[PDB]
Amino acid sequence: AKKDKAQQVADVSHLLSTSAGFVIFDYTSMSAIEATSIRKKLFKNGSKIKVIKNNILRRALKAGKFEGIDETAIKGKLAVAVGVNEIVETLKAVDGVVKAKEAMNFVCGYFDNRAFNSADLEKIAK
Amino acid sequence: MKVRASVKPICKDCKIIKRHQIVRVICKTQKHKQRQG
Amino acid sequence: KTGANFERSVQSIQQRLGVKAVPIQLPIGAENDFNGIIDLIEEKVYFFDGGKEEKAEEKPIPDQFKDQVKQMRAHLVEEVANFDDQLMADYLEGKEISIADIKRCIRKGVIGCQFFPVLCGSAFKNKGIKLLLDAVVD
Amino acid sequence: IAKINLLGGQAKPGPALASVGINMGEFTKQFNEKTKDKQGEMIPCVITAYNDKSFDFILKTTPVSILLKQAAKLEKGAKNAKTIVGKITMAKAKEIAQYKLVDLNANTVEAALKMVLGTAKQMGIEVI
Amino acid sequence: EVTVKVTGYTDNAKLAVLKLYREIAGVGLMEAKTAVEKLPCVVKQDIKPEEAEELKKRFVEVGATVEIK
Amino acid sequence: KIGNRTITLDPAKVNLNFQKDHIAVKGPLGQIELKLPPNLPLKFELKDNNLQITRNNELKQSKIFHGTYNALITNAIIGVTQGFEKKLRLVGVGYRANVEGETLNLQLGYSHPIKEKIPKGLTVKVEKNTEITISGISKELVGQFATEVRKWRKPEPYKGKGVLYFDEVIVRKAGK
RNA sequence: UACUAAGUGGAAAAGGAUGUGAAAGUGCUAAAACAGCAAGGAUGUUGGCUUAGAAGCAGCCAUCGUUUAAAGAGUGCGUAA
Repeated sequence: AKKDKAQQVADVSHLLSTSAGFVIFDYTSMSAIEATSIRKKLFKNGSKIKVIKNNILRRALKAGKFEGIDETAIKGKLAVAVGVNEIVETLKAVDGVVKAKEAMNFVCGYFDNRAFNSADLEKIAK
Repeated sequence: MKVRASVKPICKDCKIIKRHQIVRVICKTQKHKQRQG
Repeated sequence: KTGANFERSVQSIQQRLGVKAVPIQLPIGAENDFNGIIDLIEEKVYFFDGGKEEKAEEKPIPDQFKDQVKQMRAHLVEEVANFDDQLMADYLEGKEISIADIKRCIRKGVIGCQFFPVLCGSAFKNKGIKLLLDAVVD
Repeated sequence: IAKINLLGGQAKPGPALASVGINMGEFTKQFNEKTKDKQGEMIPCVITAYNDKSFDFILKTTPVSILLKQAAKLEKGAKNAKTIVGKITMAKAKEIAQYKLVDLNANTVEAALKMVLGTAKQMGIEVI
Repeated sequence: EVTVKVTGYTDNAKLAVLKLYREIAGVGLMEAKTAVEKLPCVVKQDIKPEEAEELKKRFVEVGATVEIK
Repeated sequence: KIGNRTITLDPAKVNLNFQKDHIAVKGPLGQIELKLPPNLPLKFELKDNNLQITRNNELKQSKIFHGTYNALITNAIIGVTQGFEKKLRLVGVGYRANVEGETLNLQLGYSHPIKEKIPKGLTVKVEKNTEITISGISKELVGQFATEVRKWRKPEPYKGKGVLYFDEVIVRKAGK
C-alpha cells in the first residue's frame, strides 16, 4: 500500500541526494526517441532518464538538499535528468538534453544542488 | 437488428440495452445487432 | 440535369485535357435551366424556343452586364494581345482589341491549337445550338 | 511518407520514392553515390520533408536478419530457429555489431550482439 | 537573394520581351501580358545570381532596361 | 469519477441557480434551464469559484445522476458562455445544402423540396451550399438536430456521398 | 426494517440477461494512482517463406535485442510493401 510508496520515496530521495548535478525538467513529454537519443549520448554512462511518480520526485528533491514540494510534482510528464560519474560529463549530458527539445522549461533541481540561475544553468552545462 | 431470444456478446461493442422496452444489442458491428434477447 | 454547372465544364475540360479552353460563352442557366448565352464576339442571347431551335434571341450588353462581359473581354484580349503584338501596344494605349482581330486570332488558335472557345448548351430542353453553329462557322 | 527496404544500386521500382513530392532521377543520381558504400543486402531508406522532399535523406542500417542469413550463406532458412547451418564470422560479427550500435537504442557492443542473436533465432544461426 | 527587374524598355521594346518571358518562364499569355506591360512587374522571385544574369542577358538582347535588385 | 472532479465555477459571468427542477445557467447568451427531475434529492454544492455535486441519496439512479449532471452542468456553462457548433459536410455530387432564414433545405436526388426540422433554440447556417453549421446554447438540441439532418441521406456505405460529420466512419460493404 | 420500480404481485419454459439495492474474499491511491485526455506510446525490421515489396500487420512464426515510464515484429488501423 502507501508504505510501499513510502520506502520507494525514500529510495528515490537517496538517489537524488547522492547525485550532485540533478536537473529534472518537464518539457511537454519526453519521447522514447528522445530517451534513445539522449542515452546514446550517455553511452556507457550507467545513468537513466525517465518520468516517475510525482510524490517520490517531490520528496527526492526535498530530501536532495533542494525544494520540490510542488515544483516537480505537477505538469504531466516530469522528466528526471540526473547524472553519474564525471561532473563534466553530467553537465554535458544536461546541456545536450536541453538542446534536444525546442525550448525546455527549467523545472527543478540544479547542478551541485540549490539553483540560483536558469539561463546560466544552460551556460554552465555547456 | 433481428429478433432473437438470447443475446450473446459476439462483438466487443455489443452493449445489451433496452430501447422502448425492447432488449437489443447496440454495437459498431451492425452484423451482430439483434433484438428480443 | 440535377448536378450540372459551368465551372464544372471549364474545370473538367482542363483536368481531363488541359488545353486552356477560353470561355467566350457565359451560360445564362447552368444547372437545369440553361436557356441563354452571353457572348463576347457577339452579344448576349437567350432561347425562348425549347426543343426545336430556329432563332437566336440576341440581347444587348446592358449596364448590369457591361462589366460582366467586360471582365471576360479583358480576359480574352490579354491572350489575343500576344498575337499581332500591335495589339499588345494597343493595350498599352488602352485600345480594346477589335472583334475582327479577336475572331481571326481564335480561328488561328483552333486551326493552330492555341486556345479554343468552350461554348454551352443543352440537349434535353435543347437550348444552345444557334451560337454553337455560329461559332462553328466563325 | 514511406520507409522502403530499397536496393543499393537502382531505386526505380516502388511508388514511394518516385512521387512523394520529389522527382525520381535527380535523387537517383544521389542514390547511386550516397548508397554505393551501402550495397549488399537491401538497405533501408527513409523519406522526410525538407520543403516537401528534396534533401535530408539518410539510410538506416541494413536489416541484419537476411544479411544475417547471407552471413549464414543463406536466403531461406526457416520461420523459427533450426539446426545450425551457417556462422557469422569474426569480422562479419564485429562489423554488424558496430553497424547496429548506432541504429539501435543501445549503448554497448554486447547489446548489439544480443540484438544479432535475438533475430538469429528466426533462421537458426548462433551469433558468436 | 537577387531578383530580376524588367522595369524599363529600350525604345519601348516590350515587343520581344513578351516572347522571351513566355519562353523562359514557362508562363501563359496572361502572365507575360499583364507583367511586362508595366514597369514595376515582379517577373521572377528568389532566383540565384547565375540564372538572374542569364535572365539579364536574355531580357537585354530582346531589348529592355533591366535591373537586378 | 467526475464526482471526484471539481467544476470551476464562474459565479459572476454565468449565474448558476441550482433549482433542482430547472438548473438555470444564466450567461451572456441568455439563460438555459437544464430540466432535471423536480426536487432532486441530490445536492449540488455551489461554492465560490468552485462546484462539487455528489449523490446525497444512495441509489443506482443517483449514482448515475451525479456524474450525469456534473457533465451536464459543464456543458450548460460552456454553451451559455461561448456556444456549441456542429459542422456537417454533405459530400455529394448531387446532394446540396441551403438555409432560408431558419429553415435548412436539402437537395437530394429527389425532385421533392426538402426541409429539416430544428429542435429550436439553434441557428443553422449554409453559407457555402455544401456545409451545414449549427450554432446553439444547448447540447441536446444540437445533437438531435444533427441526428435529424443525417437521417435524410446518410453517406452511402459504398461511396462517400452524404452528410458526414466529417469524421463519420462509414461502414464499407462490397457491391462493385 | 432489507428490496422493487417489473404492478414483479396479478402467469410461465430450455436458453439467454456489462438485472436493482445490500453483502463475503481480492488493490492502489488519500502524497493524489486507476478512468478520459496534455500527451510519450519507441526501437532490427520491408526479418524471412509464400504472397509482387504482405517483409510490425493477406497469413505464419523465432517475436528476442535494446532506450526506458512504456511497449507489442504491435490493440490494432493504414497499408503495394
